Amino acid sequence: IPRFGVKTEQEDVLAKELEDVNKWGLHVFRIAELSGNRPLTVIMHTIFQERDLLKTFKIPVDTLITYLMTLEDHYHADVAYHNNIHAADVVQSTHVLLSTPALEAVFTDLEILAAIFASAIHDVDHPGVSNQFLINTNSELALMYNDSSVLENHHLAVGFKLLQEENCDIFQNLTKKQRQSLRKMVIDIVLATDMSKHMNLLADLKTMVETKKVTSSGVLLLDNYSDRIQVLQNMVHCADLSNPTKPLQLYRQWTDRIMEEFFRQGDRERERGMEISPMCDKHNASVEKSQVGFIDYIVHPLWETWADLVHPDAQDILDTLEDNREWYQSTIPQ
Ligand SMILES: COc1ccc(C2(c3ccc(OC)cc3)c3cc(O)ccc3-c3ccc(C=O)c(C#Cc4ccc(O)cc4)c32)cc1
Ligand SMILES: [Mg+2]
Ligand SMILES: [Zn+2]
Repeated sequence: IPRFGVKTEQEDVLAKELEDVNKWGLHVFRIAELSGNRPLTVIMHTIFQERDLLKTFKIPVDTLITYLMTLEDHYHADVAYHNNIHAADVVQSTHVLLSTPALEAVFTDLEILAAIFASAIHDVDHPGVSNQFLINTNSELALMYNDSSVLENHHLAVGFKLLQEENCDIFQNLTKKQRQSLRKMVIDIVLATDMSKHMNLLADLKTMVETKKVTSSGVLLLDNYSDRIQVLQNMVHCADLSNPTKPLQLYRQWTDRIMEEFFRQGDRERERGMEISPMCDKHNASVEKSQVGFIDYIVHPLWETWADLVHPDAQDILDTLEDNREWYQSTIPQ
């Protein structure tokens, strides 16, 4: 892209938008257009520089870029929601959640690295259909993974596998112990993004909130791996379920996209003679009521608990969610 050092018309604008990377409600769709459909690459790269991770872990810049481009390529450009823009968004959302005052200096550089990396790979090579669809159609993926966290195991396998491609091992200068530790954390995190685990994960988070302990500066105290990994699992899970907490213009576009992917699964189901899964029937749809339902029973309970953990750091995020819930409610057709 560059031309004799000084920046292009677009590059300048992209660079301007990337100044918002520490903010909730980054214009992630603008960044995707401006970057030539490379939101994951430029946002990861920007975040790594901001956190000084290339120096801390001796990551060569060219290896980082080469890996990010290869990883981004393996998200499907023809899947409406579970694509590279989603991955970029979850990465950036996790990045902001990591900077919350209630967790200052709680996580090591390595844990910070695991959470961002996990976020980047968390839906890679998603085919645009659910675990239950993959199980019900007796797919190769479901067969490989024995019906258990089918997609999530696959996102991990592809994520780690791509590190072994030419000039792609972004972790080449980590010690053996660091590589082990990072690999384990990443697996624990991504496996917890499986939506069938939400209830168990939320219930454990609640327990932690009720028995919450903080240090002599309001900062959250975490004694052991169990508690540390649990917070990172919920953090990334929250980032994954962050669309309803973003400014409405971002939220609506996320909803438009997920409904398209869902409807596309339902058509495929209908062509095979199967029952149409919840949310996937374009002839029996209720988009607004469904978003209200998803917020009340799933997203709000999660983010409310997260907000308690980090109180009051996440109040604005919770207020936007509530406002967006009010708005969708108000639209429900009579
Ligand atoms: C095609 O695959 C799908 C589609 C939808 C869902 C749902 C859902 C409900 C609860 C969940 O637990 C936290 C997760 C998903 C679901 C199940 C159900 O029995 C009734 C309503 C909804 C419902 C309503 C709105 C929504 C979203 O607005 C969802 C969902 C979802 C979803 C799935 C995967 C992702 O990576 C991100 C988001 C779901 C699940 C799988
Ligand atoms: Mg997923
Ligand atoms: Zn996701």
